[PDB]
Amino acid sequence: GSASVTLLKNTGSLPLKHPQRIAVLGNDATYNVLGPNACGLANSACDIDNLNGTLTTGGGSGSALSPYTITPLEALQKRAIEDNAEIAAVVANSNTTTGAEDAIAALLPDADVTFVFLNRYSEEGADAPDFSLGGDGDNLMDLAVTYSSNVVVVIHTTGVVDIEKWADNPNVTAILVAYLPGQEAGNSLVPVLYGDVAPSGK
Amino acid sequence: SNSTQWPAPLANGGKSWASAFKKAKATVTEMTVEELANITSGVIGLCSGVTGAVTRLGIPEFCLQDGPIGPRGVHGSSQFPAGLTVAATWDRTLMYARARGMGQEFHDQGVHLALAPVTGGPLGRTPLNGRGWEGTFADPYACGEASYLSVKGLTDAGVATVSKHWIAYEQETSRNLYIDIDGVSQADIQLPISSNVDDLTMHELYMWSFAEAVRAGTNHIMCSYNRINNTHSCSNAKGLNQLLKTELNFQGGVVSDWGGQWDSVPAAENGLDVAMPGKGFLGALGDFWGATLVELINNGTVSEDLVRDKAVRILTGYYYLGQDTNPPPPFVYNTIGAPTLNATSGYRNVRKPGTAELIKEIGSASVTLLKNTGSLPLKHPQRIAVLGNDATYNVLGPNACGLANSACDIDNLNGTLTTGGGSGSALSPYTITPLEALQKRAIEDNAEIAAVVANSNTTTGAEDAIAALLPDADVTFVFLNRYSEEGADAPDFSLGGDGDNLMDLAVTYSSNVVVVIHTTGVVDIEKWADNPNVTAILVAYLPGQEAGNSLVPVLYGDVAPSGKLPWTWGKSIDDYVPNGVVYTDAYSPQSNFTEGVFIDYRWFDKMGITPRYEFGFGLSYTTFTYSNLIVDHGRWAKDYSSVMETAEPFAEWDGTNSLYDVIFTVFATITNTGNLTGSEVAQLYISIPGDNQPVRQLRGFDKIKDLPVGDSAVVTFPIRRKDVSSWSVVDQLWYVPNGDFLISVGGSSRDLPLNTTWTPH
Ligand SMILES: *[C@@H]1O[C@H](CO)[C@@H](O[C@@H]2O[C@H](CO)[C@@H](O[C@@H]3O[C@H](CO[C@H]4O[C@H](CO)[C@@H](O)[C@H](O[C@H]5O[C@H](CO)[C@@H](O)[C@H](O)[C@@H]5O)[C@@H]4O)[C@@H](O)[C@H](O[C@H]4O[C@H](CO)[C@@H](O)[C@H](O)[C@@H]4O[C@H]4O[C@H](CO)[C@@H](O)[C@H](O)[C@@H]4O)[C@@H]3O)[C@H](O)[C@H]2NC(C)=O)[C@H](O)[C@H]1NC(C)=O
Ligand SMILES: *[C@@H]1O[C@H](CO)[C@@H](O[C@@H]2O[C@H](CO)[C@@H](O[C@H]3O[C@H](CO)[C@@H](O)[C@H](O[C@H]4O[C@H](CO)[C@@H](O)[C@H](O)[C@@H]4O[C@H]4O[C@H](CO)[C@@H](O)[C@H](O)[C@@H]4O[C@H]4O[C@H](CO)[C@@H](O)[C@H](O)[C@@H]4O)[C@@H]3O)[C@H](O)[C@H]2NC(C)=O)[C@H](O)[C@H]1NC(C)=O
Ligand SMILES: *[C@@H]1O[C@H](CO)[C@@H](O[C@@H]2O[C@H](CO)[C@@H](O[C@H]3O[C@H](CO)[C@@H](O)[C@H](O)[C@@H]3O)[C@H](O)[C@H]2NC(C)=O)[C@H](O)[C@H]1NC(C)=O
Ligand SMILES: *[C@@H]1O[C@H](CO)[C@@H](O[C@@H]2O[C@H](CO)[C@@H](O)[C@H](O)[C@H]2NC(C)=O)[C@H](O)[C@H]1NC(C)=O
Ligand SMILES: *[C@@H]1O[C@H](CO)[C@@H](O)[C@H](O)[C@H]1NC(C)=O
Ligand SMILES: *[C@@H]1O[C@H](CO)[C@@H](O)[C@H](O)[C@H]1NC(C)=O
Ligand SMILES: *[C@@H]1O[C@H](CO)[C@@H](O)[C@H](O)[C@H]1NC(C)=O
Ligand SMILES: *[C@@H]1O[C@H](CO)[C@@H](O)[C@H](O)[C@H]1NC(C)=O
Repeated sequence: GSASVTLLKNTGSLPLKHPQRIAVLGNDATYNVLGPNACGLANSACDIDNLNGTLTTGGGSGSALSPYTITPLEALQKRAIEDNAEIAAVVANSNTTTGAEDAIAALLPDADVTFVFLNRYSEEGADAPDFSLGGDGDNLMDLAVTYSSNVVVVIHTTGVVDIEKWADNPNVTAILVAYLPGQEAGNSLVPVLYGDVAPSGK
Repeated sequence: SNSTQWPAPLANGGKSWASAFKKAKATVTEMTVEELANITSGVIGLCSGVTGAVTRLGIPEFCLQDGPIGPRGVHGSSQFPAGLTVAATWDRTLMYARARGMGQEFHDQGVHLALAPVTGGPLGRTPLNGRGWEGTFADPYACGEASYLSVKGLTDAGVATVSKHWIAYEQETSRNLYIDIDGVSQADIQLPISSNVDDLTMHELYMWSFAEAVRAGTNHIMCSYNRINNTHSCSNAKGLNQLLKTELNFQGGVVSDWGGQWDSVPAAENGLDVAMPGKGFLGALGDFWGATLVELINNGTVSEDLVRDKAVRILTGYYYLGQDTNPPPPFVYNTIGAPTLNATSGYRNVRKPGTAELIKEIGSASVTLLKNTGSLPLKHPQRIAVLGNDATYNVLGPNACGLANSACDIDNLNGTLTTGGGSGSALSPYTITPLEALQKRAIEDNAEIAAVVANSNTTTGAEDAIAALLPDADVTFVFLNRYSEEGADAPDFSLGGDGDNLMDLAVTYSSNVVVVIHTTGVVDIEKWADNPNVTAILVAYLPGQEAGNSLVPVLYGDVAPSGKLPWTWGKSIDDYVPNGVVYTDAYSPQSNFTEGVFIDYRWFDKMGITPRYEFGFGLSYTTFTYSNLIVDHGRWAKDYSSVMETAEPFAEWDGTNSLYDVIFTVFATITNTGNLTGSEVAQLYISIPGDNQPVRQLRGFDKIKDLPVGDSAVVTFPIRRKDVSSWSVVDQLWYVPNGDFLISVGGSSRDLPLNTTWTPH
């Protein structure tokens, strides 16, 4: 994970120093709400709108079960606590959950950094129709750039996605792609974000 | 109502605030009328309330800030466990340290007056009370002890306390704070519930805790929203002028609850000293003093001296705590909220090293084991299932529900209930979720762990995920909660969100279900409490920010559970004091406290009703055997320790003595007779003789720490003169009655292996 996470954009926001107020966005930052193995033997049987959490692997016969997932939020919070900082995550569906937009609007302005975790599930037996982000990713980004000027994007994905609407936004200070990191998702990522190891994936 | 019958005595400064009073006189003596009205009424500011400055005389604005778990609406602080949770520790060291820590965060955030603690209002009379959780024990003695130490902690940090809510504030329904915006006035719709309380009940039940608060040196007291005998508490002359200011000899200021003042002139005469919020909250909650009191004084209705005594009471605390020569810093957060106040916020980090660890410790000292068939402590389980949104975060963030933890949608998944709703809440820098802490330990054991943390009823596939996960799990944890808030009482004991459904599913698919309850009060677990698939039940109350990491070490047996219930857990709401909350549309709603002193376990004991889990009940991973009860009448001692003195009359007074002298001490021995190290909260109950008297009253507790297997420890209970007395209605004084006092000692209110009789004069 640490050797592969790929830094695509950085205007000087990374590595992080010791930020004191940290905002997180996206269900990808936390657990599948039905459990890491809820989608079944092929990681492909959860409902179309289910919040699957961190995309640690793809769908179909080349997936596998997981004894746990070390979520980005957990790993970010651990480091926040070491710096005596505050951290808060909006991890619901930003379109369909009552109060989610307002919660994001109220959270992001005072944060020193805001992390948006995006994903794009794909699977055996079908091709992706386009490069569009999975779930509410488009809307998370739209909201993130509206309410914050230090947005750091992390993408867990099976392939290339469409970030054309935001990659040249002056409020997106950094972008990374972490691909499909397996069970150690958060703890492989956070040391790169905080500069313990320089990213080296390409 | 009658302030000729019940006149207002003048502040003199009492025992510890003599130099402070002297300074207060001097400064007040130089003030104009303009200036008396400025400090005696609230003004617009960033704090919950702000007094007007006396800026000619160098006297700044006092920040009055919520609440009883620490400064509310503030970033850069810690979320402490609620009062209910420290109560469950039965640990005086933790009660003090908790408040001392809140205290430093209050002072360092720039707060002069903390709107805290809750010191016996509500106490309380109903287990449905929305904000009962803000208090501590449902018992006058134990509430009294924790009240003393809470005020002491806050004052020792340099923050003045406003102990609340005086008095008989025992329901949120129809509390009816005064509002008067455009047309709609609360005066036109419904008066506040009237608590109608006899003289004995008021003395032996509700005043007890406030008497301890006064003795610890509360600088101020908040008068409550309810009426008493159909007169508002904030303008009750019997209440404020006589009972508090004469009999309790209270030398500090009475601060109105926000909308607790309804009159101008009765309030001024009958004991109120500060009008809040004043110009705050758009003047909407009444603005009955300010320029109106300026007019009332120099047209002859309200005495000038009377209003000078009010400002003296306010300023005493200022000088006593050294706020003149060691001022607190600027308060930098907008805690009111737009659109009511449009103002920006700065930032200040106030979290000290040690605070996080203390909060953790309070959680581990309070979590209360109610059922154990032998599944706990855990060994090294390899497949772990977790049920409940309470096991993880609020899906919108820890603070999503706003400045009072109460603005989230009715169906929002709020995560771990680490605190309650309302002005007693506080923001959180993070939450250490139960799931996070359980997973950390599972990973140490090379185990696997999966949580279903969605709403189990409304989320597609949630029920099927649960059914597929549970059968193969070695242990299944179910996390449940029940949010309640200020401004409404719970309708019943039912669990919040999907709690009932989670339990039905859990017992269907697993025969090793461990239940953990985060709650503001008693909940209904009757469907599942006797199901043998439920191998253990624990109540964790409201643990604050360190929820998960306080809990898991108990579950895994690094520390034995040690907390005990601070109220009674009855099988049904119908088993409690009747008319616990009165719902009516009648203009003048009435609550008659016809039960008298018999609330919580006193009611249960008198009516012969067995609770599921009694007052003072909690299991350990070991057992304690009691022996060798000793009453040492030679072990007496004069009351020197208190910060302030009351003037409570009593029969045995001779010039020398006090109602709070310790007149004997009782001792007992506990031996750890199980197979693991454990702490034990020993308890002492006394049956005071008399007519219509409680079967048992708590008069002592002592927590022995980490007693090894086979070892013994001596447990110690000082008994004050007041602890053995009754209030005489005829003679209007306390007295030690004649007859037989049974002194009972053991591990709970219904497990008392040791007893002896004491017969006085
Ligand atoms: C809300 O409402 C309630 C109900 O109205 C108020 O409760 C009342 O409170 C007052 C105190 O302000 C009590 O007054 C005292 O009453 C004494 C006599 O009591 C008997 O009176 C009637 C008989 O019809 C009954 O109400 C009482 O019955 C109740 O109590 C008994 C005993 O426990 C129970 O068994 C019953 O079931 C009832 O619950 C009594 O039978 C009276 O002696 C006393 O007078 C002394 O004190 C006053 C004030 O200091 C002096 O002015 C006066 O001169 C007397 O003092 C002299 O004598 C003594 C020695 O005897 C000396 O020590 C003194 O130096 C002095 O020389 C007083 O009038 C009233 O009884 C009580 N009622 C109830 C039902 O509780 C609440 O206060 C009120 N609360 C608020 C906040 O407003
Ligand atoms: C959490 O995780 C969940 C899983 O655990 C995620 O849910 C899954 O999400 C995926 C997409 O993200 C979803 O995919 C399928 O949805 C339906 C299901 O029935 C299908 O229609 C889709 O397949 C079609 O579309 C693809 C792109 O357009 C295409 O590559 C694919 O081959 C297929 O198209 C054929 O079918 C159409 C006929 O209706 C034709 O119009 C089309 O041209 C293609 O025709 C070919 O095949 C036909 C046979 O049917 C044949 O008639 C024709 O001749 C020709 O050969 C799509 O794969 C999963 O269903 C969904 N799983 C569940 C259980 O709902 C979830 O999204 C994730 N959450 C988040 C937030 O990301
Ligand atoms: C009656 O109460 C009023 C509100 O408390 C008070 O007005 C306030 O006076 C204080 C001075 O104590 C001012 O505070 C600040 O003033 C400047 C602002 O740049 C600072 O340099 C100072 O350090 C100080 O912090 C408030 O600005 C002022 N508030 C308002 C709304 O005017 C009255 O003066 C009081 N009146 C009397 C007669 O005592
Ligand atoms: C999560 O918290 C919210 C408040 O932040 C709860 O919503 C309130 O619930 C009470 C009943 O206890 C209602 O009378 C209020 O009107 C609700 N408030 C709002 C603004 O809707 C909510 O019930 C909690 N969620 C769960 C699952 O218990
Ligand atoms: C960048 O963020 C600020 C608020 O931080 C917002 O006002 C501005 O419109 C944003 N700009 C873009 C291009 O998203
Ligand atoms: C005194 O001033 C008050 C407040 O303005 C006013 O209501 C009252 O009528 C005045 N005169 C009296 C009571 O004689
Ligand atoms: C207890 O759990 C088992 C499955 O492990 C189930 O068959 C049984 O019906 C349950 N019993 C009760 C009384 O809930
Ligand atoms: C409350 O008190 C009096 C008895 O003194 C009684 O007349 C009144 O009706 C009572 N109210 C209710 C609702 O029972």
